[PDB]
Amino acid sequence: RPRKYVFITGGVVSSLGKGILTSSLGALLRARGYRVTAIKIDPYVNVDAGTMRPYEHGEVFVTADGAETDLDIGHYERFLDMDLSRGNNLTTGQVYLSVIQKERRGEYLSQTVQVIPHITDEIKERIRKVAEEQKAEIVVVEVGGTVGDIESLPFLEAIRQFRFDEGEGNTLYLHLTLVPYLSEEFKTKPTQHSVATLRGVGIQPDILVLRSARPVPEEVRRKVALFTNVRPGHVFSSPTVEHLYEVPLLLEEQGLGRAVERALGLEAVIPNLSFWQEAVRVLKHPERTVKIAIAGKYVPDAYLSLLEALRHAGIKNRARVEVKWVDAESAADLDEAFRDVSGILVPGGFRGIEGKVRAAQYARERKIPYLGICLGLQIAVIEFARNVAGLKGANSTEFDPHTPHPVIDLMPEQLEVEGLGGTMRLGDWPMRIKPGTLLHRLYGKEEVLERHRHRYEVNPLYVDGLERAGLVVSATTPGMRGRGAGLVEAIELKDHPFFLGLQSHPEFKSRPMRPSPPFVGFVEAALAYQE
Amino acid sequence: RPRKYVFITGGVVSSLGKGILTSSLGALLRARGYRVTAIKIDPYVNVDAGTMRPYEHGEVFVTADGAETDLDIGHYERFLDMDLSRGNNLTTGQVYLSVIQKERRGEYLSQTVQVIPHITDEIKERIRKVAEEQKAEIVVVEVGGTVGDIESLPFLEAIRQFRFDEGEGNTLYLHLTLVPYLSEEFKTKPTQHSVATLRGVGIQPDILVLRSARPVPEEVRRKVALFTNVRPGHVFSSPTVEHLYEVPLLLEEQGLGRAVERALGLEAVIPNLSFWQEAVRVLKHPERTVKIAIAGKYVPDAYLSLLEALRHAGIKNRARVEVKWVDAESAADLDEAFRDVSGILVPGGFRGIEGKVRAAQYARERKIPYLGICLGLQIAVIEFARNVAGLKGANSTEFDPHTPHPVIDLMPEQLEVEGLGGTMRLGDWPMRIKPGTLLHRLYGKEEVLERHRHRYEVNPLYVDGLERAGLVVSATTPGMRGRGAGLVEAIELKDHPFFLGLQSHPEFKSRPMRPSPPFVGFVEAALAYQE
Amino acid sequence: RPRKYVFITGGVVSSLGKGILTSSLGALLRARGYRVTAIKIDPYVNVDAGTMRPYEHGEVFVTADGAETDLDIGHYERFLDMDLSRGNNLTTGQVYLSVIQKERRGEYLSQTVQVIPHITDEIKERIRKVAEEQKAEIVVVEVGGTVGDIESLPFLEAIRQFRFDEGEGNTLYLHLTLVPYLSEEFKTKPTQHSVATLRGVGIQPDILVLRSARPVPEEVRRKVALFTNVRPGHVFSSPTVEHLYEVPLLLEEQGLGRAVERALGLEAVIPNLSFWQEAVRVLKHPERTVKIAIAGKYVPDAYLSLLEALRHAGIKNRARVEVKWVDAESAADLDEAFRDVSGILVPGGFRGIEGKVRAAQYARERKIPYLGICLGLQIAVIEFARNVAGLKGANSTEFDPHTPHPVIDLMPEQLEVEGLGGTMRLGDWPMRIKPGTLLHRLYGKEEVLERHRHRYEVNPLYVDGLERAGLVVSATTPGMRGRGAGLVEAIELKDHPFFLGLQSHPEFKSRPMRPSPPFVGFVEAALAYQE
Repeated sequence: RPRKYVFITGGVVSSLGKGILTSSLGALLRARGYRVTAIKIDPYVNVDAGTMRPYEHGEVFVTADGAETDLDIGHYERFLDMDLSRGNNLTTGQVYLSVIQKERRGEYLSQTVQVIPHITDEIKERIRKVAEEQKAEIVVVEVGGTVGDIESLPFLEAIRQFRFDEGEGNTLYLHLTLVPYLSEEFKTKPTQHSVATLRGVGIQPDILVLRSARPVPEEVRRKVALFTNVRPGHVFSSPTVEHLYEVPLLLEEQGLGRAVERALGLEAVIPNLSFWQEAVRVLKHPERTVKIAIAGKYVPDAYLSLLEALRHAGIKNRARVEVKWVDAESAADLDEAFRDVSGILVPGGFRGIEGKVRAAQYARERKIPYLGICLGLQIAVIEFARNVAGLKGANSTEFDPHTPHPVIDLMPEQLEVEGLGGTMRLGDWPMRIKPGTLLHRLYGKEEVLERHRHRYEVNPLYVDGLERAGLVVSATTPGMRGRGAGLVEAIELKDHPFFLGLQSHPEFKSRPMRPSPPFVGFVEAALAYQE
Repeated sequence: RPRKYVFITGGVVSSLGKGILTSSLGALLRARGYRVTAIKIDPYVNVDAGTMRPYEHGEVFVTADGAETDLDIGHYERFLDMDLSRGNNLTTGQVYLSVIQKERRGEYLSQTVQVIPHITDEIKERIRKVAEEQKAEIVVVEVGGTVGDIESLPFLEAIRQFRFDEGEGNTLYLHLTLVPYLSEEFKTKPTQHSVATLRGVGIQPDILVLRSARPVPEEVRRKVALFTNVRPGHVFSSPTVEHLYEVPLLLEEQGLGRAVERALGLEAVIPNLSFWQEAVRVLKHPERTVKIAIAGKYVPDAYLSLLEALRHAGIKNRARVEVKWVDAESAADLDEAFRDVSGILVPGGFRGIEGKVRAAQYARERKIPYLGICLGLQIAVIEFARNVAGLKGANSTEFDPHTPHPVIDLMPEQLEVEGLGGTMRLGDWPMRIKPGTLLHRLYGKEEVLERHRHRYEVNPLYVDGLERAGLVVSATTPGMRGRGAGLVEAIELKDHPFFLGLQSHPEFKSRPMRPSPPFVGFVEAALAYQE
Repeated sequence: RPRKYVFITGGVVSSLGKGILTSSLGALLRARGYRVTAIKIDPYVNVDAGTMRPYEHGEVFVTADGAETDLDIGHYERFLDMDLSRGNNLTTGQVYLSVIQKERRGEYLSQTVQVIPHITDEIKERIRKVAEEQKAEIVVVEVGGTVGDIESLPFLEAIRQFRFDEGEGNTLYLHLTLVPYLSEEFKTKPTQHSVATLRGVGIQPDILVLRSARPVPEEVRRKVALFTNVRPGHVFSSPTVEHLYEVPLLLEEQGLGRAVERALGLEAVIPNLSFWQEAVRVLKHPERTVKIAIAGKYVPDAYLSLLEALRHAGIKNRARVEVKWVDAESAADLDEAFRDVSGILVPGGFRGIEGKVRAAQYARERKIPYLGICLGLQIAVIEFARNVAGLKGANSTEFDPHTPHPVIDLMPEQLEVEGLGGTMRLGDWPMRIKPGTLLHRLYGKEEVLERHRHRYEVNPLYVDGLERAGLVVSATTPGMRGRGAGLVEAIELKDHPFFLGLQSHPEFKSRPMRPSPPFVGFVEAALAYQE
């Protein structure tokens, strides 16, 4: 059977929730039993999100294969419930670099190389290759940027060519626009202009989705349909909502799923959205409520996946997890700052370390549930080494390269591989959990995979000592490709309600349908502490 | 004083002679005493014309610095009478590669990199850097491609930004369009639409040039002026003409030069166009006429510079040089094929060698003026080695790598430099001419520079022998950067009216104001042979 | 000296307050001593607002010359403090009808007539003719509709042609756009696209005004400036405000006035905005506060000028006039409906009459200040005739054509003029006020002009009787062109704090700088009643 392509573009302005739209349509299609995948096109020149601030100006997601991508990929994995790869984040830098390298190597056999057809060919081929390896019957492609700008032009053209290449019934085009609401009057002029510009570059949308404060009434939607050339029944609303998980349920309700099936010539399949329905029920009507503090170094979307993991966890506990932001780098005031808190979470980063060290001490001495992710584990290791192992001024050579006790340092030279020096650990790394530990109790397995993004590890040489002082290493890595063999992956304390730290980013793999165990435990313990 | 920028764009269709327009405006400005330069923007992805067919689909020009550029650069050098560099041919591949390399190296300090402002900044900086090193007061920039297409978009935007960056009075914009002529009716609709699209991307042309079979009458030009927002006096004609050298004279006549001075706030300077006037006089009223044959391997624009050199030469001889194209690779029929010919020229290339070998033999035995360029010299060396030195099956290892006598082969290992193996000789190479020779008689100097583009040289080991058989080496190279020291640059025969060959491409440096000596001699000798 | 033209266009969406923008710029220019005028272009096909609902879907303003125009004209008169004519409201119907009539009469001398130049010529000529008769040095023209739509196209083209026709320095172009505000992020994409579309039709704005919830910061304004081709200092903000009168003060503050003077090559004049400053002071800090009820038949902008008159009045009384909307057509409940009210106003119309009759009775018997406009006077006449003159079932033949007492009926046949039958009275009509009356006390003159828009008059035959029953006719009309000679223009009662009715629409001539006397009295009396 023919593979189907659903393209999604945006108009008028950006920030209309096009990523959640892509994710929501992907979920609707999966709830129908199809094998699906999503590709995020980012018109920027960056080859990948590798040279960008990992938290600062938005979170940089990390795929199982170690790719550093745009945060939308995380939205896709969570809504489609699947592992994506670096091929799912296509950028201008990738496409142009890849094409330029080919002609310098003379691979274009002496022809003059141009945006069309060469850059556009490269783009389509990349879309098909990824869809091929992930064996998808339906692939949802989101074009980043805004129709009408210069950057997305090569991509709008590339996807326009799919209609002819794939044959009738195999491609569908959706365009998301902004419909400001004043009067109680909906202003449709901007979407009329956006669609007109779109047709100008050669694309006729099949389906329109109108972003606005509230749903666009039928009368208005019909008018938009007639002046855009789109069937009235193919114009939908995208109202602002309280919970993102409402989006798919809402879109299916209006008939977007039905419209897409038909437009693609697929026989109607009744979707099973029971999960989304229950998740939204739990979200609107929590059974309980507990607040936890995030002593973060970056107090938007810097912790997108993190906050998502907590939400997936609260649902699993039928509880609304309220988040308190504690600067941490801001001194002695830990009693008030953690008063109405029942759990303390220290997330990753790469400045305010000393402030976080204090947050861990307080949580360890006051018996407050503590979860440490990436840097969060290192901090707990650092403060433990100081205040329990008596290692004066213990630290990571990241913050203090001259510390007398580098309990945390770069990849030991003994476990390093040729040509990989100075490269952090990325993507899935195997983790061997220790039976009888808290970790083991949370996961329920001995071998699991968790994603990483860091270049500092617990110094092997200080392990024996820290363990004697009471620190527990509930997990390590048998290594990978002969690298980092034996490195500590998790730590915890026995005489404590809940004190756990992991070197990986478990938020990344967290899914609404499968909460990350470390977070499920954190929220659970937090509830216990609350009484 | 402020540097001035004159941008030139094209609309409706390509192939309107925009390159000659740029060149003609550059000449008009030079005839006024200004220090000028021209930059050719080629929207293609190729980093340079290096991986393209050197002759086949158009000639690839070579600058003094060894850059392989688009052929327009040659038009610029000839009309502006100056040496340009690789910085004068800007492409999409250069700009994107250069920007992509910078962000992978993290030089963009973690920001997200985009076409605007990063790709556009790169473009403007490249335009300014080149204009800086060549100390130009006025720089004419030609944007390749056609307004309305996707590829030139980053460049149209980059140059639009110059107006603000440079301040009032320092930038001017010209747009060339097609005005079809039916009825005796001139169709202005296409240029109305082109200009409207141009304004759409943010540029308002100051000057319009209308390409058409004949000049566009004042009535029509006025109408175009009013609907485009351009002053009536700033709309000019570009009629098809017999001789390209007529273009500048024609444009100055209508007042383009005057308009540009004013628009740039420069006090009127009366241009001295005496040279162009005389050259066109000689071209329209030749004193004599001689035909010569070009036994070329590529029998358009494959020999652009070559044909230009011959024209510059004919003018210096007050004679119209008619060119006969002899396939060469097509057997025994040399009497008819060279009947009404008074000179035989064998140009460069990298197939029909055996056919050319025959053309050289005939010209040597029949006392017919012979000029050999690049391969042309090697061929003459090959046929001489065979038929005069008795070297059976002598050849170049390029055509016969197994010949028993590689009289012509790759760069001898003794004269090669580390890391430069397999790289041909490019750009200016010093040539030491031998006194008393024909070469010496033509140039009138002992040391000159000529441009190269080839990876095969006369085998040093066969020189002594060939010289004893009567071959003369009237020039060699003291080398360059310790490479190719001693290589033969030219050959000739004593008992012959005119038999000369050079390893370089002397056409490249030929200028209308300064004909290349080797060609001046060729045409002169050709005339002698004619009687 | 040359006449100056300031054109104003709108983009992205309509409803951005472009009318108040035009009015506010007009006021800024008048505060500088210039003779100004404004022209409202309405792209609709209606020849004038004559066949449109006079109140229902927005108020239809009426000029001194009896023209029924769009409501913006009222905004212009109030802000520019001047009388405009029908030539100040230009529409598509006017322009096309006028051009079509000319070619049917063969006035185009057999040429083929087209939108360009014929329709466009007609448009420019109409703009100049009106500006001529009103001797304006600066004329502000507002183009209705939204750039990007089909209807305004002929007009955008017409005004583009002014630049060339008028010469340098005499025309200026402003474009108003929507800049949505999310994040605290201002979305500039829509205005970038709007301006780009504008340039596409051939116009380059000189000044930009950005409509948004709050003022657009300098950083954002600068970015918009660079991508639109507009000087940074020529990009302004138009934030939403509490009082419209704040707009001019705000725009002058940012420097719009300064920018316009300069752009038009006029030497800086310091504007006297003392009036606007004081009016806004009084509006933000009222001395007192009184609420009055409007028993209207149309309970938006249906009473634009009406509400404006009340505001001008409250300012003159240093009091905030709160308005209560009483349906009137909705029965016995007059005590609650008028509880917290200190004045009852019955406005014009042409259904719920019986409901209004009751409102007048209550206000007359309870000694509550009463002001009747147009129908409001007739109603007071009708209820007086019934409840005081004992004329059972008295009425207007408009509501009851079969009433036994048509105290109000159409223009008496005795006072009608040939060919004017069935045509209501429009524009200024002279009114002779009677000394010693309340009317006379309010105006302070014996002869004044007030605008009309109605076809029903008080029956002359019932006057004598009503006067004996206590009704006072404090004003009549000596007629006009021999029509309606002697008709009643106003009525009132002696034994009452304030009971006054006028047949004209005094709201229409009301100005912020000169409140309409009838309203000044109403608000004053209302305050008295309040104690």
